[PDB]
Amino acid sequence: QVQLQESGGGLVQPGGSLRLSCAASGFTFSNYKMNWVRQAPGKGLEWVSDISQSGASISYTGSVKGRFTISRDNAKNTLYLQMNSLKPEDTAVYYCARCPAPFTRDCFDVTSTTYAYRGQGTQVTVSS
Amino acid sequence: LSAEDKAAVERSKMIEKQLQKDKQVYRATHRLLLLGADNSGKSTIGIFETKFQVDKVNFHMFDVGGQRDERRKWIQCFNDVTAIIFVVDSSDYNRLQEALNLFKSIWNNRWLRTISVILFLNKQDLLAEKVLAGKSKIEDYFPEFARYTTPEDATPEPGEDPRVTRAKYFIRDEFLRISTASGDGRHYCYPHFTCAVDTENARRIFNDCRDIIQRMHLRQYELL
Amino acid sequence: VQLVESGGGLVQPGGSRKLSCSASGFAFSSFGMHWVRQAPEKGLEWVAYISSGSGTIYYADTVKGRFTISRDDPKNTLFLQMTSLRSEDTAMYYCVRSIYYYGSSPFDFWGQGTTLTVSADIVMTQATSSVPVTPGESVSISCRSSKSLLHSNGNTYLYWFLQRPGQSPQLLIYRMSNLASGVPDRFSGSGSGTAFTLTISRLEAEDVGVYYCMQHLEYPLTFGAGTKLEL
Amino acid sequence: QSELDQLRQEAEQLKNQIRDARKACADATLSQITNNIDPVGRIQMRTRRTLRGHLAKIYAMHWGTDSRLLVSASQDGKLIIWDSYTTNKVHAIPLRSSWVMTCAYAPSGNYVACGGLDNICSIYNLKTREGNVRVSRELAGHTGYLSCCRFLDDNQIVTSSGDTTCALWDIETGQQTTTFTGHTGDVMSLSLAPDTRLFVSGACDASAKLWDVREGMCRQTFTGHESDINAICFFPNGNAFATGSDDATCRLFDLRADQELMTYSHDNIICGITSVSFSKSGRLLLAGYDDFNCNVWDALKADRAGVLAGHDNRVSCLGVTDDGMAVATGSWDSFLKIWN
Amino acid sequence: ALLALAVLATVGGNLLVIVAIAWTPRLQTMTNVFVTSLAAADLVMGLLVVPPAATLALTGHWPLGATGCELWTSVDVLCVTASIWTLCALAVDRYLAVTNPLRYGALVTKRCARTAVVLVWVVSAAVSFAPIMNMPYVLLSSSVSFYLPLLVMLFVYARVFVVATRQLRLLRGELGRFRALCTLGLIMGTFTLCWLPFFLANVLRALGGPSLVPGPAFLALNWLGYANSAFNPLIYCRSPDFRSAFRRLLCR
Amino acid sequence: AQARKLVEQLKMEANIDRIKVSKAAADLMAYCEAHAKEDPLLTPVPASENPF
Ligand SMILES: CC(C)NC[C@H](O)COc1cccc2[nH]c3ccccc3c12
Repeated sequence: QVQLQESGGGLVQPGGSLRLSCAASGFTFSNYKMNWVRQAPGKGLEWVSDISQSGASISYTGSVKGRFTISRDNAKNTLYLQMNSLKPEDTAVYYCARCPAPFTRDCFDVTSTTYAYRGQGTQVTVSS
Repeated sequence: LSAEDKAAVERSKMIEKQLQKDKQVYRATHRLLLLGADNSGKSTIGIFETKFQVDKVNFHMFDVGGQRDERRKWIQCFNDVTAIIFVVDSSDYNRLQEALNLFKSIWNNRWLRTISVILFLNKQDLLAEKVLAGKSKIEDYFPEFARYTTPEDATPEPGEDPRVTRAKYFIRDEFLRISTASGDGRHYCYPHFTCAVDTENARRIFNDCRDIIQRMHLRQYELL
Repeated sequence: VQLVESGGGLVQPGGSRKLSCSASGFAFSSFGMHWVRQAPEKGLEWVAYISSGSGTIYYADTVKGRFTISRDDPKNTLFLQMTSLRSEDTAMYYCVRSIYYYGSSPFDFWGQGTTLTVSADIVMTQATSSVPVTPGESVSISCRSSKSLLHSNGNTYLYWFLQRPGQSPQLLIYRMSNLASGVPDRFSGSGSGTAFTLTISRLEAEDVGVYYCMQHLEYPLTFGAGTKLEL
Repeated sequence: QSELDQLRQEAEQLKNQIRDARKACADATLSQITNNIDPVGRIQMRTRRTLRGHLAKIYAMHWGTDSRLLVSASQDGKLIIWDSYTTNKVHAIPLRSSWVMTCAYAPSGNYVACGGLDNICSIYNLKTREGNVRVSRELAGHTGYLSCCRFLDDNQIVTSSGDTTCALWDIETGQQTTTFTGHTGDVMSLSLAPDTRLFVSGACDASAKLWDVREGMCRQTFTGHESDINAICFFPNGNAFATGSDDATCRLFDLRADQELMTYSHDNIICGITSVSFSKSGRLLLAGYDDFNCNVWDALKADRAGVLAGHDNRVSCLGVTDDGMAVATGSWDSFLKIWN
Repeated sequence: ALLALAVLATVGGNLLVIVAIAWTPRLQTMTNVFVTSLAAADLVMGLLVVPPAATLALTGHWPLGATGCELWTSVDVLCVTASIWTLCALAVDRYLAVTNPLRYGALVTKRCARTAVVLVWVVSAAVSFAPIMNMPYVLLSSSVSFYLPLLVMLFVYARVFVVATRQLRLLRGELGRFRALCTLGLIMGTFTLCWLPFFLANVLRALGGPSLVPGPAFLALNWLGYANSAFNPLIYCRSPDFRSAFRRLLCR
Repeated sequence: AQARKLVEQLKMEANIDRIKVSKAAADLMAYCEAHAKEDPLLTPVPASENPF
């Protein structure tokens, strides 16, 4: 059973640091591209970052470019998202998302409203 | 073979003749898949099927809009279309990254890897107005816009700001970078700047499909 | 479905007459059409056949060359051009529809017919050409054939027809075992090669008439002499 | 977090309880249960027939109950009924919508069904007085594309849609008598049981549910795949089924054991399964992959017993006759092949 | 000895090509219609043309009767003309597919392909058997059978070459922001290097008299075209699709 | 009540009775062995009896 349990979210003052972890179970981690998505309140789902099966290819949105860094560790079957210099625009619940198919470079329908291979969420709220 | 078996065989032969007539009708028709966002404005350009006619060539455009937001399965049915028409909203910078991600997924899709994409940056007038105003800045959603200068090949339209040229060509070069990052020449991206009042989009689709199939014939004849 | 025949009438022995068969209620272009005649004192006799799309035409040896057949699918009309008639041609000509595919029911519909009066074959024999029966009692009627109709493909091409007095005949059994549409289960078809029988259970009204057996193995179509079920 | 915490926790425990129950019931794996039987050897199946009338890729096919007539749907928007024995085209049915992703052959043989991106199941009468195949009932009410449709009887049909729902219809009234809900993603396939009192459906949530047709409820839910399930097929016994997913693995789930019994995959197979089927005895599990080749799996030993190579594009559909004489395989190269 | 190898290469290759096209429903793509016409022409070259010539060369005695040679020469002229006109047809098909792809989708149909093949073979038979029904005839026959189709193919392939090179340079520019020569030269070089010396010496003999070009040289040139007929399957069927069909055919 | 249906479905699935996997595998074995003779794919029929 595909289970994506992710945690690490809490109340942090602006400009702080936060590490988000996503423990993945029920599938072979090393053959799936992994994604980070968020849903700021009052808005819809949006993509944040992705990392290839091995980790050579990594991309991020312009908003989170240079401050968010995503790393995967296939040994423990987990996904990381180290966040630095948090801003009040970054308050959102963060989901950990997986490509629908293995050995592929096209995460389709990851940011959909009801995606099966997506975690519950961590409420990451940054305010002063 | 009995008399009835012979008659059944004949009937099958007439069915095959009708199938050949349908083959003649069907091969000459070029199929185009219309994708875009809710605000993309692709309606102007359930299933909303369109059939237009340019220079005696039959085009059949399909705008699937009766499904859910999950399109990883029903999009494989269009593995054999002539081209995929991708419509984006150039003015909305917030959803520009979503459009880029959709374009990347379509480009790198195992089955849509052989399909060329006609790119229609739709709301050029809105983009120009937004750039001229101080409503928002591209660099917020795309910090690389700082270190980017208008391409040498960029042809501005008369009476247009250089900053509008910078914005529109950066938006077009994001898609172009995604498209030429892979694919090794099996399929190509065709970028176009569009307006809501534009009437030459049919001619653009005609020319770009002509180029697509010309390159397909060259590749199948081993002429590159 | 409705088939309309016209053109029958008083014709001299030396002359010509064109027979028309108008189609209404079915895809006339996808059906193979037949012409089957019947003299006042004689059973049915197959005269000609034009296939769907006019791709194949067959004629009876008695009128081979003498007659011509054709169809007009756009107009949904069937034509039989007859030249140099004979005194033996006095008969009611029936326009019959038949579509051929796996599991189809050929000879399903027969036109009302037009009456025309003139001033290497499989023989089918129907024993007991005139018998009296009583309603409410089962009956058995058997027609046998010179050559076995089974084609080694489980296809004993025998067909049963019911000509009630005053109307065209209708198909009851096709392939010797399959009941046609609109035909009640009381009818039963069975038999083997070169010997077939028709079984009726609980005889009732609308069954009085003449029961014909017809072979469709090969095209020299031949019909039995008639059984004449009577009360 | 009120509901978001309480319901999430109760579920999390319930899932742990199910997992513990499956672990307790897992007395011994089927593989060892059958580690002593003779190898089924190699089943070399040669292309006996090749039906070539379709104009584009073939999405689906279905066999008649008589194991001789078959229907097939294609991208050209046409439905063709074949006589497999003689290659004859019994019928060619033009379709209003050319994106039909499924077709169904009524068990009585009177009707045929078709549906796709138009979100409508269309029923075509074959035995009509007019002599031409005419559409009789257009079943509307689904809000997504129709992945699959299967005839319960001459008046009832079960369809699965990409709106995360399966429905039981009534062709007479044209309305849904039952709607089956619970799937998270699109339902890509459905398989009717031999007794037809219940059916299973594979969705894009990597799970397959067993629905009781009468009560309209999900009796059981099976997990174990990690990618969208594309193919589903009920075991001939009716107490098990097999699923084909994009993980490139096939799994056999037992209704009574409520868990996967065996995974049919190899390390070098990296292509998802588009269709699966069983034989009459349920010993061979034929699976059509994206690698253009169909594999024949020993359903009891997990070792590949043969390859149905010969198709020059994706094997979209694959079905076995009710009498088990042949296997018809449709692919995206516009050709149907019959193998014996 | 090498002539036997050429004969068996011709017959095997062209029979295999014909068999593959006929039995593979996926290869019947309208242009294989011309390919199978050319393969038939080359097969009859290897069967009823080259064996008598090889036997005559390796053994002075003419294997065919005195009357048989007068219809064996008209099988030579028929088959060579048909092969060259089919090569021209294939060039024209490539031109229409590359320069007008959208319209070519239905510009040349099955009716047009089977009319063009029939017209090619009818013209070949007419040119071949016209003598049955000299210097002017040799000139006119060589112009109709070789020089006119050669000029047509040169114009056609020049246009295809400029189109292909423009598209290649455009593509390289497109991909570089962030071979037609080999293929066309192969196609034209085989056909030219094989049938141009013979049809040039033909005009030379016709104009300056038979004494100018010696027989053995004439035989050698005609025996170079036969090599062309052998080599035709190699160059018009080197596609992954054709190779798949050949592999599937010859494995089993 | 968004997850109330999910928790109710999980409870309903938990309510069922699960038999031993060894027994299920043995039953599948029994069916496959009993019906092996009538499987044309398993043991190919003679070419005379093959309709194709
Ligand atoms: C004469 C026999 C021994 N050999 C002929 C060549 O194989 C092919 O020659 C031709 C092909 C096509 C047109 C042609 N016109 C000619 C006129 C004179 C001689 C040969 C040819 C000829």
